Amino acid sequence: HTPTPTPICKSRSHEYKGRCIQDMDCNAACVKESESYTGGFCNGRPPFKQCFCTKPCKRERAAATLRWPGL
Repeated sequence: HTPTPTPICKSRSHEYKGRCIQDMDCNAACVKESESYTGGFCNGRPPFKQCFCTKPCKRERAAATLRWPGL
């Protein structure tokens, strides 16, 4: 159902993903860490916090949604 104007993907790194609670920082960390990722957010989960990066994936939606999904 057009979840976005473009295909967005997410991938975990191996440098700036251990101690971070600021999504803004985690974003610049990725875009600054590589050249393929154009974004990224930070999330705190066990055992320790982790950082996730985002990049301009391919395809469009590769799925559907339809109306009245349920309750």
